[PDB]
Order: sequence, then structure tokens, then C-alpha cells
Amino acid sequence: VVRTGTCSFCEYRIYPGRGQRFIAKDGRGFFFLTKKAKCLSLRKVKAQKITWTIARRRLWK
Amino acid sequence: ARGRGGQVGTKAKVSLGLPVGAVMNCADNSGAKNLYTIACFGIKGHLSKLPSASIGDMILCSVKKGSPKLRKKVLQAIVIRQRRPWRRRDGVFIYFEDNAGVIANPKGEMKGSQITGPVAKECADIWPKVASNAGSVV
Amino acid sequence: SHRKFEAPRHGSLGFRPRRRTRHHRGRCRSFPKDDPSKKPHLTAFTGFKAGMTHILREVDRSGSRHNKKEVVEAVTVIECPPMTIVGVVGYIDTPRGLRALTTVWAKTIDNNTKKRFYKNWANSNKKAFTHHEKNFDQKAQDLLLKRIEKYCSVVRVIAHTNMSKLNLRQKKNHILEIQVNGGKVAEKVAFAKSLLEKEVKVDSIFAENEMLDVLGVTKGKGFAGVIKRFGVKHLQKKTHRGYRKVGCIGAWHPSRIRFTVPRAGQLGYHHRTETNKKVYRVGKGDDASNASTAGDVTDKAITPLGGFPHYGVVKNDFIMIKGCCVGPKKRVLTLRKSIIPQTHGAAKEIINLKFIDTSSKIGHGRFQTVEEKDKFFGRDRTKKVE
Amino acid sequence: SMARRCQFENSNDIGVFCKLTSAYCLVSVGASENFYSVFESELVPHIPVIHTSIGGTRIVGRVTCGNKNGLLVPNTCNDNELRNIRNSLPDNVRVRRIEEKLSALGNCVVANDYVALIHPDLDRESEEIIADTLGVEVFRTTIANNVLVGTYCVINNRGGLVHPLASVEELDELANLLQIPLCAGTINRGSDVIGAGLVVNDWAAFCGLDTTSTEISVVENIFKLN
RNA sequence: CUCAGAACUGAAGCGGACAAAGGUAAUCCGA
RNA sequence: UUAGUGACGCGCAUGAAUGGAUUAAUGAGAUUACCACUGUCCCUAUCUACUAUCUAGCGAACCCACAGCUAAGGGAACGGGC
RNA sequence: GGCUCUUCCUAUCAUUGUGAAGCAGAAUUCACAACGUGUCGGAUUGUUCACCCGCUAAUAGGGAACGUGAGCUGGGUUUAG
RNA sequence: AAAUCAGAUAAUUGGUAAAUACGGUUGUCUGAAAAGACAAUGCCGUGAAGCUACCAUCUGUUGGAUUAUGACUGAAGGCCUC
Ligand SMILES: [Mg+2]
Ligand SMILES: [Mg+2]
Ligand SMILES: [Mg+2]
Ligand SMILES: [Mg+2]
Ligand SMILES: [Mg+2]
Ligand SMILES: [Mg+2]
Ligand SMILES: [Mg+2]
Ligand SMILES: [Mg+2]
Ligand SMILES: [Mg+2]
Ligand SMILES: [Mg+2]
Ligand SMILES: [Mg+2]
Ligand SMILES: [Mg+2]
Ligand SMILES: [Mg+2]
Ligand SMILES: [Mg+2]
Ligand SMILES: [Mg+2]
Ligand SMILES: [Mg+2]
Ligand SMILES: [Mg+2]
Ligand SMILES: [Mg+2]
Ligand SMILES: [Mg+2]
Ligand SMILES: [Mg+2]
Ligand SMILES: [Mg+2]
Ligand SMILES: [Mg+2]
Ligand SMILES: [Mg+2]
Ligand SMILES: [Mg+2]
Ligand SMILES: [Mg+2]
Ligand SMILES: [Mg+2]
Ligand SMILES: [Mg+2]
Ligand SMILES: [Mg+2]
Ligand SMILES: [Mg+2]
Ligand SMILES: [Mg+2]
Ligand SMILES: [Mg+2]
Ligand SMILES: [Mg+2]
Ligand SMILES: [Mg+2]
Repeated sequence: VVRTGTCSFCEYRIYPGRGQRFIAKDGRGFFFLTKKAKCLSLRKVKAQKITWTIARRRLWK
Repeated sequence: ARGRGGQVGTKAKVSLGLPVGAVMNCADNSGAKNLYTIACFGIKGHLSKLPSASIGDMILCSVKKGSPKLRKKVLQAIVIRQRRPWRRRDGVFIYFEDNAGVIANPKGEMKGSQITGPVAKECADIWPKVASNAGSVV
Repeated sequence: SHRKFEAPRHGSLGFRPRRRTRHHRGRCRSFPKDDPSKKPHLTAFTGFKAGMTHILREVDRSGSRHNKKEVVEAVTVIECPPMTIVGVVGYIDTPRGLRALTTVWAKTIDNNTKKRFYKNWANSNKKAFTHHEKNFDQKAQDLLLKRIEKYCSVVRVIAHTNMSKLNLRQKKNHILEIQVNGGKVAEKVAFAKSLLEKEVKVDSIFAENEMLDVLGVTKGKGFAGVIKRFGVKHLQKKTHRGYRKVGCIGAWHPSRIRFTVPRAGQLGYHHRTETNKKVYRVGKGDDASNASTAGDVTDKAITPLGGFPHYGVVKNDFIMIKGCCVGPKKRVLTLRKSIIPQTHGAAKEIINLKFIDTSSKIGHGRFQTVEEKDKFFGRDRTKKVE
Repeated sequence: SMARRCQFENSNDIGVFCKLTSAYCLVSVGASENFYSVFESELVPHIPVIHTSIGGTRIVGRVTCGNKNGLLVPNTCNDNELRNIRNSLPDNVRVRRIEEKLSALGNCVVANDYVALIHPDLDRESEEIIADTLGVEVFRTTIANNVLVGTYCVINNRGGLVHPLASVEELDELANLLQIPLCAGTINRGSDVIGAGLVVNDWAAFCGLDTTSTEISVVENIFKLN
């Protein structure tokens, strides 16, 4: 298999070698595909409220 | 009586994020809040290259804020978390949101019991006592 | 004054003077040590820099941090279309060094190679090799080859980079000497002959997990300030003329400046022989499977989605090397075998490839294939076609 | 039977580098022959000795926990390490990957084949997973008023060794709780890190080289190996 | 022409350009 | 911490309108910490405009025994000339 | 004086190969061929020096108009307040 | 395997944005909307390509002759001795 990661902002499908990881005081890790992703999720913007997100597409289907 | 003697192997490559003077959180209950970074072990530099430590390193530091018994002396500490992104064998880069360390004796023993927050993988392999005291290890 | 604090010098002198290169394709000024051991083999080969991607492999190498784990590594893809062989060249050993005894040309020398001799092919009557054609006598050729057998130390094949197979501007081929290493002069010659007017494939030369050498020209950075060139430490930012200078060009005596002190000048466009690059893969421009793995089990071509940036699609065969190599995309390169066959660990390491990334490099790509992007957006191009 | 001393490279911390239960043993990948020897020599036929790594680290000792019915690996765990483990494991025992913010499972969980003690703050789901999988009764506690039980107390089905500063009261509560005798002490020449210095299961005990004759006596005596 | 309330709404942004003090504790001079 | 502050004072050579001791406000006035801050630094990168560049046109000045590759030697004891 | 940079010396600090010992091992000391490569980060001081805190294989000593102001800097020194 | 050095590269991660790329927004102006322009880059966020960094990655051989020193054979000089 080719093991696929999921983006903790938009839940986009990530492959090996791309992206980054954050670790908060909690010990909660996050895995971002895009710098743009990281910036948003650390700005504490809600994924639901941003249109290109899968979150948003969930809310409104 | 000094040095890092209780290290269990080779420490992996981490981008050095904590040069000298760097002040980091102290995650142990030793009662010191922070660590002021004085030197880092095993370094011969180039002209005017600041000595740097990263996750897993053993530094030489002092305590700026904490129990009056601790500050004003020179102690050794072991870096746990760093905010400078480094990279792991999977190609992903990681970072924590703080710079954290734990005061330790040169033998690799911690002075303390609980370690606040997670400890980085790269610290465990090297320092089994630290690893023992970890709540979580990433 | 004994200088105050001692630090190493600011460049390798063996890399100076720093001026541009005459050698545009690679020039190997040594070919690997020749051994009588093996039948005659072809020493090097030519290719072109296509792009980079990354790989996920699994490491069997024992004692390593990484034993039995997945690693991701950077990789360069070099397109390696078939080379044609044109001629044979004998060399004599003389007290003043080696010398060219003779060159045996085939009957078939295709227009593009002839281009080498011309600056513009189409405004020329294309007169090159005519006399070699009309007067061509196989007997004589055989005589020349016999000659080489008689008098010669070294034998090399005159080789042909066929540019028409690529999509680039330059169609004018490349004309190389590739020396032939094999036990007996005679057999070298026989071999060389077998080659004439034929096409040689990279597989003929390079294997997998084999160690490589890459010869070529660094990317040109033009006229360079001293900081960029030798990496001097920059002067105090308070400095009156500017700080990007070196502070002291030299002491009073001697009365001039030594060749050793760094100065402004050209950086870039030099020739480098880079050693010990590992071959992670060699693949045929026919496999549409060539980019995939035992672990993948799906169709993949090495060409990234939207194609290699500033290069193109790779239809031909290729070698995929560990790491990076000299020069900008599209620079031709000469891949030569190691001077002495490499016996060290990294060279013995058997390579198990798991993922090869086909993801677009033009942006940050999350799609490995068109089919993927399409499934995601619910556009079937097979549907639009229908 | 007897308690045997070993060294992992130069450390006494064997507790960090292996996990011992009545059904299996786990040891880190890069070990010296002498290590493996001291293990195989005693446990070889009886139990699988499984060389593995977790999240590509040699600390398997502190990062996972389990008894003879189950193994609980942290989310640190790479798929392949998991598979390797399932393939090296008797079908009886089951393996599970947990997501617990507190990732050192060996630090946060002590278990024997009946009772398990967990970090006071652990996830309910983690709890019932320990319960269901290991097949055990679970209690959230603190040895010596420290939150890491796995690190500060060591147990087989007979008795247990606990951090040397545990009050008599505490010792009582716990003994009653686990239904086994407990004893406060030290290992590895005075260390209070008992978990890091010791592994034990019902018939076997491994411990660090520097553990004094006295201390080993203590061990042999409470863990009822003879 | 000033002042105050309430509710709703946004990537928690809003003196959005322009404009516009960095603090603290001491020592020496000269008011 | 040859720095700052507080003390002691066998003050080279402190001392009373040749003023001594104090002192709020105050200062583009001397000094020391600390907090915030940061490209001062680790360690250097990149971007814009005008230059330097090349071109059409226009067009000076300093300076100039004679000139201009060095090694040593001797020499008005560091030559470019011998 | 420092900064910057280059090169030379060897009366070698470290690294290479050795001889010697009141050389068991470890460490150390004396000597030989020998610079080929290296010889660092801060307190106070304008400092050369000095003294301390450190890392280090080692933290050697020197020369080049007391190397280096149409390279900086201008703290010191030495006009006029 | 690391450090210092050397030579390169830019898949990834970072940095850079006057591609004035796309969006947001303050003040003004075009009757309005829409669309813009002016405030030597209005400001803010992301921003491809390029350039770029231990802040990213890759790569850095093999013989011969000898020194000090230790030896073989050995004479001057029956024995001795590199
Ligand atoms: Mg400070
Ligand atoms: Mg400096
Ligand atoms: Mg040198
Ligand atoms: Mg040659
Ligand atoms: Mg470079
Ligand atoms: Mg000028
Ligand atoms: Mg209101
Ligand atoms: Mg609101
Ligand atoms: Mg604001
Ligand atoms: Mg201020
Ligand atoms: Mg005044
Ligand atoms: Mg100071
Ligand atoms: Mg003082
Ligand atoms: Mg003032
Ligand atoms: Mg022109
Ligand atoms: Mg002109
Ligand atoms: Mg003279
Ligand atoms: Mg002269
Ligand atoms: Mg000498
Ligand atoms: Mg003497
Ligand atoms: Mg300084
Ligand atoms: Mg001078
Ligand atoms: Mg004056
Ligand atoms: Mg970017
Ligand atoms: Mg407007
Ligand atoms: Mg409008
Ligand atoms: Mg206008
Ligand atoms: Mg104006
Ligand atoms: Mg403005
Ligand atoms: Mg902008
Ligand atoms: Mg940006
Ligand atoms: Mg390397
Ligand atoms: Mg090397």
C-alpha cells in the first residue's frame, strides 16, 4: 500500500514528503499540507467557515 | 565531575534551534521555570559561530526564574521540545510551540519526577531516565 | 601581527582560477582504471537533467540509524535516450603522451550529427562526409581497424547523442569519445566494430544500486561579489564604502596581491566531476509502469503532473540518482563509471523502493495522477472524450 | 530460578528497552549480543522474544504496556512495527494501537495478568481498552503521589516493588487494591526509578547491573521467584 | 449637532492608508 | 563583571558662598541593570527605484623627472632603474 | 586596538609514525621526523596584556612597515568648550 | 555517524514577491451600481516560477618513493655492529 495522511485543517489527502507538523501544549499533534493550511489553523480560523475546505463542503452539502 | 555520561547512543540530526543565550521553558518540577543557555556540549565552532543546541542535546545553563535555591548556579539540562522545525526520516518537518528543557545531572539523571508536556522522540533514545519520566513521547 | 584568531581559508584553491568552462558537455579527463578482467565494456554515457522528485525506500543497511525503516530521500531524474555509435579511435602511447592514431567512420552519419560541424545546417549545402560516402571502401576500414590492433594502447568509440528524441530546442547532436575498457586490444577493437552504426542503451552501461559519476557544468551565476563567491564573512554593517567587500586585500609586503586572496569575479559555469552518486532506478521509456513500485501496483510515469518544470515530459529511458547533481534543467551530462569500482557500504546497499512521487512540482501538488484530480472534482476526461 | 543482571549498551535502564509479560518479551532492535543472550538464555523456548522498535525508537519498554492477553502500543507506532509484532505474537494475545495524549503507555500503565493501574488522567476509552483488551480490572492511582505508575511501580502476579518513598498507608491501599503483597525499595544501586531498572514476570526477573546484592535479594523475595 | 442602550453579521478583523510616546529601577551633574 | 550600586576610609591630593551636605520638578547632559523589542549578531538571503554597465549627444579635474613584473644582494641601513 | 583576509616561521598546542621513563594499566613527562590540517563561544577592560565562565583533539608561540585607516571603525591617544 | 572544510544543488521545509498573481481593506475621485485609478509598492493575507540556507538536500579515491624509528646480511677490526 501507499500510506496516505490526512490534513488536519481541510482533510486533504497527503502523500509522503509533503507538509509539516505542529505539537501544542496538549500533546495534540496536527499535520498540515499547506503553509496556507498551517497559517489558518494556527490563526484559529474554523475550517468550516472557509469555502475550499472539506469541512465547509460537509456543512453545506 | 561533569559531561553527558548517561547518553545511550547516537543523537540524530536536528536543525539547531537554540543558540547560546536562548531561554527556554523548564518542564520538570525541579521548581525552576526557565533555562538560560550557556554552552552546549561537544562543540568546536568556526569564528564567531554561536554554539547551538537542539532537541536531544545536553546544554549547560542557569536558572533565571525559579526557586532561589536553583538560580545563581550553573546546571546541566537536556532539551526536550524546540520550536525550530527539524526533519525526520519520513521527510515531514515538525515543531513544538515552546522551547523546553529538563535539568539533569551529568549522569543523565533528572532532578524531578513529572515532566510537563510531551517529550520529543529524539530525546528518548538518548536519555532513558528522561524517557522514563515522560507523560507522552512524540 | 600574527593574525588574531585562526580560521580555515575561504575557498579551495584546487578549484581556481574560477573562470567559466570550455567543456560544455562533460569532459572526463580520466576514464576508469582499465582492467583486463572483463570483456570490453563501454566507459560512460550521456544524459540530460530532467527534474527532481522524492522517494520512500526501506533500508536493509545494518548498523544504521535507519535499519529496517522507511526513509524519504531526494532524487534527480536524468533522461537517457539511446546513444548512437559513429566511429572508432585508436590511441598511441608516445614519449610526449597519448596521441590519436586514427578515426574510423561508418557509412551512416545522420544529418543532426553532421550539424556538429556546422553553425547552421539549413543555409549550408550540407557537404559534410560526402567524400567519405562516395569513396567508402569497407576493405580500407577493416585495414584501419587492423592498424589499430597493431599499434594501439587505448581504444575509444566515437559516440552520438541523438537530440531528436527529446523535445528541446537544440537538435544538433553531441559527439563524444567513450573509451573502451577490456582485456585485449584486439577484442576492444572487435567490440568497437560490433558497435558501429548501432544504438547503445543506458542499461548496456549502468545497473541498479550501482555507483555513478556525474560530469557537467555548474549553473552560471554570472559576475559574483566576494561574499557569494568565496563566502567571506561580511564586514561591519557600519562600513563606509560598503560591507560586501573583504577587509584586507593583503599586507604591505609583498608589494602585490597574492593569487590566494579572494576577489570579485565570475561564479558559475564551471566543470565538475561529482563522485559516487547512487542509482536508485533505471527505467525504460516504454513502461508506463516505470514510475511505480511492487508496493504501488498502479500505473505511474516518472513525469510529474503538469510535467517537469522548465524541462518537459520524459518519454525516453532514464536513470534516477540519489540526491542532486550539477547544473540547471536540460543541461546534458556525462555519466561516467567510477575510476575504481566502489566497494563501500552505501555502494553495496541493495535498494528497496516503495514510493516514487509523481505529484506536480509546479505548485504544491496533492495529486499523483490526473485520474485522482478528476475523481476528486468529479470530472471524467474519459467521459468528456465519450 | 534467579534474577539476572544486564546492561543495554552502557545503561542500567533495561526497563526502558524491553517489555516483559508472562506470554511474551519485547526488546529493542539495535541491541548487543550480550543483551539478547541474557534474555534468550532464560526465556527462549517458553516465550517469543520479539525484537522491535516503536515509532522507530528503542524505548519499547516505556512506550507500550500489556499482559498475557494483550499489547497496547502508542499512536507513535509505525504500521510495519505493528505487523512485525502481530506476526511475532501467539494468536492468543491481541494487539491494539491506542491514541492517548499520554503516549508512554509503559509509563502510564502498570499491568499484571489481573489488575492494571493507570495514570489518573487517561482517557476513558483508553481505560476500557486496557480493560477489554488486557482483560483486567483498572484503577487510576498515583504511586508515591506521582502520576507515572508504570515508571514508579513494577508487578507480577505474586507481588510488587514500588517507589521507596511510598507511605505505609499508600502501600496498604495498593496491596488491597491489586490483591498482592507490595514492598518499597530501590533498584540499580539506589535508584527510585524502579520501573526503568526492572522487568519481571511470574518466573523471571531481569534488572540492571549495578543493582546491589541486597536489592536483588529484595526483588527475588517479593516477586516470589525463589 | 452631542450622549447612551440593545440585536444581528464577518477568516476575532475594525486609530485597517494617513496620523501616532516603548517601559522600569538606580548613580552624577545643573535647580 | 578593571563595569554599576551600598558600605568601610593609615583620604598621593575631599571640606565649608575659592561654598560644604542635601534635593521634588526637570535634560537632544555623563553611567548600570532590567522588561518589551528587534537582521546588532549567529548567517547571511531576497525584492523595488537610481547608479555603475552599453549606446546617441555632450565632456572636465587631480596628478605627471623618466617610468612602471619580481627574488636576493649590496646601497642614504625597505629599489623600478644597479 | 579591534574587525576583515592572505601568507610565512617552528622555539609543535592538537592530529600522524616513532625513540625514552622513577612507562603495570590509565594518565603524564623527555626526545625525534613533522605544520599536512586545525587551533573556538562570552563576563569586565579602548585595550596589547590580564582575569574569570565554557565547549574542545587541542583551545600552541610568532612574522609580514609592532601585516592590514584613498578597507572600515574611532573606544583609547594628542588642538580649540 | 558527527564536527570543521570543500564543491554542487532546490524534491521537501523555510526565506523572499512590484509575477502588482488573487483576495481583503482605509482616505479620495469617476452621479450610482459594477469597474477602477491616485496615496514614488496605501496597507494586510496567502502567493507559482526564480533566487536562496546546516534554516534545505547531495558528494567528497588509489598507488609509488621515502623520513624518524625498528630490523636482515655484513666488513673494516677472526669476535662486534641496522
Ligand atoms: Mg539576559
Ligand atoms: Mg568575532
Ligand atoms: Mg592553514
Ligand atoms: Mg590522464
Ligand atoms: Mg552555497
Ligand atoms: Mg567608488
Ligand atoms: Mg452601544
Ligand atoms: Mg462580533
Ligand atoms: Mg492595528
Ligand atoms: Mg531606553
Ligand atoms: Mg540646564
Ligand atoms: Mg555589561
Ligand atoms: Mg566593581
Ligand atoms: Mg536623562
Ligand atoms: Mg546594446
Ligand atoms: Mg556615450
Ligand atoms: Mg639589505
Ligand atoms: Mg625587488
Ligand atoms: Mg623541530
Ligand atoms: Mg630541557
Ligand atoms: Mg566580544
Ligand atoms: Mg601597525
Ligand atoms: Mg580639550
Ligand atoms: Mg513557499
Ligand atoms: Mg474605496
Ligand atoms: Mg464599487
Ligand atoms: Mg489624480
Ligand atoms: Mg504628495
Ligand atoms: Mg507609505
Ligand atoms: Mg503584499
Ligand atoms: Mg509571506
Ligand atoms: Mg556529509
Ligand atoms: Mg567524508
